[PDB]
Amino acid sequence: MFAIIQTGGKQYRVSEGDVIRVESLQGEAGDKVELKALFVGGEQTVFGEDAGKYTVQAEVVEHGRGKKIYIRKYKSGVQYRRRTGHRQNFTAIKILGI
Amino acid sequence: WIQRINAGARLHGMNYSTFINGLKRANIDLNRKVLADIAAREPEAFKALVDASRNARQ
Amino acid sequence: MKGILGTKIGMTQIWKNDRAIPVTVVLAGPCPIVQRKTAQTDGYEAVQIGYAPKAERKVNKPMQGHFAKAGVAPTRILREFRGFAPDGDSVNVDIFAEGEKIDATGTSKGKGTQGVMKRWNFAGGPASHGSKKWHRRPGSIGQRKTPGRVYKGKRMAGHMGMERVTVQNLEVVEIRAGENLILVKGAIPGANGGLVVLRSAAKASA
Amino acid sequence: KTYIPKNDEQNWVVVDASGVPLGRLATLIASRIRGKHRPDFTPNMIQGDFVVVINAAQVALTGKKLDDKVYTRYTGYQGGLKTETAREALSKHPERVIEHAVFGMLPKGRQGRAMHTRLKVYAGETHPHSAQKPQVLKTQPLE
Amino acid sequence: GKQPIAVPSGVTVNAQDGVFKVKGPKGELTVPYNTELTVRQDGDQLLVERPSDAQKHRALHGLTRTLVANAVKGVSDGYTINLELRGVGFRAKLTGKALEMNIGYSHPVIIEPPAGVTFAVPEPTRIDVSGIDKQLVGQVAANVRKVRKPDAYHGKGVRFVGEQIALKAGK
RNA sequence: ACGGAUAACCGCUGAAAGCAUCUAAGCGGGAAGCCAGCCCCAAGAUGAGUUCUCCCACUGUUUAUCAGGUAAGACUCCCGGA
RNA sequence: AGGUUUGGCACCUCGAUGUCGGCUCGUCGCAUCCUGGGGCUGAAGAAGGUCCCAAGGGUUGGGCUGUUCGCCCAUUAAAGCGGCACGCGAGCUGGGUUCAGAACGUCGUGAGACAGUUCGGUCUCUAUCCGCUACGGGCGCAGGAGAAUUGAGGGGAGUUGCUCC
RNA sequence: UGUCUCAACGAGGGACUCGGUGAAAUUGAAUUGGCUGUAAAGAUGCGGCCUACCCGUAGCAGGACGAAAAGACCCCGUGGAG
Ligand SMILES: [Mg+2]
Ligand SMILES: [Mg+2]
Ligand SMILES: [Mg+2]
Ligand SMILES: [Mg+2]
Ligand SMILES: [Mg+2]
Ligand SMILES: [Mg+2]
Ligand SMILES: [Mg+2]
Ligand SMILES: [Mg+2]
Ligand SMILES: [Mg+2]
Ligand SMILES: [Mg+2]
Ligand SMILES: [Mg+2]
Ligand SMILES: [Mg+2]
Ligand SMILES: [Mg+2]
Ligand SMILES: [Mg+2]
Ligand SMILES: [Mg+2]
Ligand SMILES: [Mg+2]
Ligand SMILES: [Mg+2]
Ligand SMILES: [Mg+2]
Ligand SMILES: [Mg+2]
Ligand SMILES: [Mg+2]
Ligand SMILES: [Mg+2]
Ligand SMILES: [Mg+2]
Ligand SMILES: [Mg+2]
Ligand SMILES: [Mg+2]
Ligand SMILES: [Mg+2]
Ligand SMILES: [Mg+2]
Ligand SMILES: [Mg+2]
Ligand SMILES: [Mg+2]
Ligand SMILES: [Mg+2]
Ligand SMILES: [Mg+2]
Ligand SMILES: [Mg+2]
Ligand SMILES: [Mg+2]
Ligand SMILES: [Mg+2]
Ligand SMILES: [Mg+2]
Ligand SMILES: [Mg+2]
Ligand SMILES: [Mg+2]
Ligand SMILES: [Mg+2]
Ligand SMILES: [Mg+2]
Ligand SMILES: [Mg+2]
Ligand SMILES: [Mg+2]
Ligand SMILES: [Mg+2]
Ligand SMILES: [Mg+2]
Ligand SMILES: [Mg+2]
Ligand SMILES: [Mg+2]
Ligand SMILES: [Mg+2]
Repeated sequence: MFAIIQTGGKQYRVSEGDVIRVESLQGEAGDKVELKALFVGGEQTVFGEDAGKYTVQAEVVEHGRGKKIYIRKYKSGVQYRRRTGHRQNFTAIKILGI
Repeated sequence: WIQRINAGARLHGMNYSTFINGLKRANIDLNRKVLADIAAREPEAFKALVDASRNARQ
Repeated sequence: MKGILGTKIGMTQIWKNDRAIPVTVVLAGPCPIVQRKTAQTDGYEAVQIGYAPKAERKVNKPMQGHFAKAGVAPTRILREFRGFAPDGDSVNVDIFAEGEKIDATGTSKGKGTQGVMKRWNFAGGPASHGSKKWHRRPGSIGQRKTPGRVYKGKRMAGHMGMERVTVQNLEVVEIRAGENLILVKGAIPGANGGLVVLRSAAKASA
Repeated sequence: KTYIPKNDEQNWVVVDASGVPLGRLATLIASRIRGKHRPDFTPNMIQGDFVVVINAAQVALTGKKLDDKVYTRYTGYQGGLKTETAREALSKHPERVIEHAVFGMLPKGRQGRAMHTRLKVYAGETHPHSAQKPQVLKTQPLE
Repeated sequence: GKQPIAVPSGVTVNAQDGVFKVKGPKGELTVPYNTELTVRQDGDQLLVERPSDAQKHRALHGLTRTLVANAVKGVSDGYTINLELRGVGFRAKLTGKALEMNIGYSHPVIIEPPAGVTFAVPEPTRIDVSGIDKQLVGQVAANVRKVRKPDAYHGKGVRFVGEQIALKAGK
């Protein structure tokens, strides 16, 4: 049930990579430590900032670029077409934390 | 997500308006609506979130 | 109510106390009770009666066993009559009384694909003064854009005749019971040699 | 990443209708058939329930409605169709009344028509679907 | 149109629900009753009254009181309207349980009285309808009056016996 | 024709409004009109209905996995047809 | 109030939306000509007046005129009023007005003109889709077949006189 | 005297079926319904609601503001010609 929710995520999926908006944390150097809004790490769980007293560390895995996309804009009768390439970068992070 | 969340909320005698507000009143949980659904795939938890929202509301 | 099956034999001239009477001759040949429909079993009350015989060499096995369960020789023709509860087999004898009015059902003679004049009495266009709409040819079928379709049920060239048809309250002039002949006043639908049903006058007079 | 259930489940249910205002029993049946109850999961799938309305003849129609309500229907013919029935002419076929309300409160698409398959109405207090032993429902929710 | 009910010696009454059945000397009867009010104690004379000094109630106050009143007035006493044929050659006959109107139409007219209502005539030119229900005797007599309303110009028709009727000038 | 519910309308019972009132609860009467009744169509009513009768459990190894000989029964073809 | 008249305005249509009348075919409104039911009448009867309900069906044949109208003849229960591109020309006429000829009256010196009047004058064999009338092929309707059928629903029909009791 | 009330029957030549040869105008693309409403003011194509299984063949002409000719009327051009 682990959740990359929004930008910084808080859910119990022990031990796997997943993709995030980016970090600056070079290589594996990040070892980014994480908040925690609620996760079931042993059947039991909580939210009331008792999740905040927990935290999940995650090794960084690698930086990457998402799939290519073409932004395409058009409006009738007025000429006006627009083609423009785009793709958004990310950081892949492995999880290990409590 | 909204559909599923208040479906679960009504499973326990609440509703999206009521459950979402009471969760908001409880030291702001700030789970996404995505995330509250998935806990509508893990009923024992969503249940406690319902009891917790029902608290910060009595 | 009362019912029976027969063949249309033809129309002739007659007399009764010096009134010339056109009549149609009908063979209401004896009919057999092949099936009895209770409501308790088939949901409504009716009787399945048969008419023109045919040799069992021409009667396929399923129809054979149908007729066989009822104890009857195979019949080229079968029909139901609602609300009848006859006994034994349905002969025209006494089933109609002389001077009764009766509903005669038959099948219109098949006139093929008739135009509008024949079919719906159109009375199409003038034959001079200058057309190429002389013959049938309906005039308009609509009115410009206003609904901008042509009406459902519009009268148009089509297949005329071959319809089922009932003619009610024909009078029973005569009954030669031993011949299984029934003499009825006036015309009946369909061509000679055809099937026809005589039943009790459905719209009985007051 | 959102969960997308497979649906082995079939769910039979027995709604009584005596005295319930028609539109209200209608809305409860339409909701229970469309999904809604339980996490809806996919809109894509008809994962709602089979409803078995009974005593449809006894539906209340609060207000003047019993003889004001004029259901209207149109035969293709441009001879005047638009025949109309009083709803007091639910005596002719009460299930139609129920079945009409519900189909109004259902989607009108391919899947919606397909949903109408899940409604079974019987004007009497009896039905033949004993083989699915439907769960009883109540009729209204509480805050 | 309110006030206490009177209870004649040969009467009984039940206050269950809106039901109200009586078993007086001429037989049992029942009067439909709004249950928004409660039927009152039978200890001697009886009256029911409105919960509210509200507009909509006191109308039912009076209707309900008078209805139970007339129901008792019937079960204990009976009921019987009088009627007078009037006009040249107008008359009636009794034939079994039915009235035999004979008044100015090509076809003699008949009427079969709904249950519990007895036609009677003594003088051939006068009818009397006796019975238990007052609404029933009212509609029955109103039917026999329907057979011919007295005409404006000359007063031919069914009359009430006591019924004065002014007449239009003719010529 | 008969019948059911109605229109204008005509009435019974009847308060509000101690009288009266066809209406405010209730009830009856009432048209070539409405529903049904008459004739014709109709289960593609995909919600595809019901009943009587008929034929019956054939054959092919992990290779051809569904097809193939047949039943009951049709169809092609021939001679004709209000 | 309606939106059927004459109009205002100029909004789509000037790389075309054929216009009067007739014929043919229909169908709708109802503010009802007839029939059906009612109230009132200065309604005795009869014959009526007028208002309310009512749109099922019905609503004639000729003379004159291009006519629509309207007048007339002879009937009628009645001889209704309107919508539908003032319904309907890829359905017909082409009498009417909007082409070329020609004439009268009038206007213009003229060429020519018209509020006009008059005789004459090309109306385009093949339906793609939708809509309609008829008729088949396919599949479906949890085995394959032959017959008999309930009727959800849908269509047709629906006028009226005269005389006698 | 079939012009007509008022149309009938019959003939031939087409139209229909099979074998041979085989065009045309038109065509934004089309998986191209009804009512009502809305939209540049007359909707298959927008909205709501109804109806509707797939595909043909013979036929009718209401729609597709159907086809044909960049309206001949009308106005405009500091256009043309008799
Ligand atoms: Mg656009
Ligand atoms: Mg622009
Ligand atoms: Mg033939
Ligand atoms: Mg002709
Ligand atoms: Mg046209
Ligand atoms: Mg349209
Ligand atoms: Mg009174
Ligand atoms: Mg009434
Ligand atoms: Mg009645
Ligand atoms: Mg009649
Ligand atoms: Mg099925
Ligand atoms: Mg096989
Ligand atoms: Mg064989
Ligand atoms: Mg105008
Ligand atoms: Mg302007
Ligand atoms: Mg164009
Ligand atoms: Mg013009
Ligand atoms: Mg009116
Ligand atoms: Mg009258
Ligand atoms: Mg008179
Ligand atoms: Mg005339
Ligand atoms: Mg002459
Ligand atoms: Mg007209
Ligand atoms: Mg105009
Ligand atoms: Mg026109
Ligand atoms: Mg043309
Ligand atoms: Mg001309
Ligand atoms: Mg001069
Ligand atoms: Mg000439
Ligand atoms: Mg000419
Ligand atoms: Mg040709
Ligand atoms: Mg079988
Ligand atoms: Mg039916
Ligand atoms: Mg259908
Ligand atoms: Mg020929
Ligand atoms: Mg299609
Ligand atoms: Mg608008
Ligand atoms: Mg429109
Ligand atoms: Mg679209
Ligand atoms: Mg649309
Ligand atoms: Mg279908
Ligand atoms: Mg053609
Ligand atoms: Mg064009
Ligand atoms: Mg131009
Ligand atoms: Mg110049």
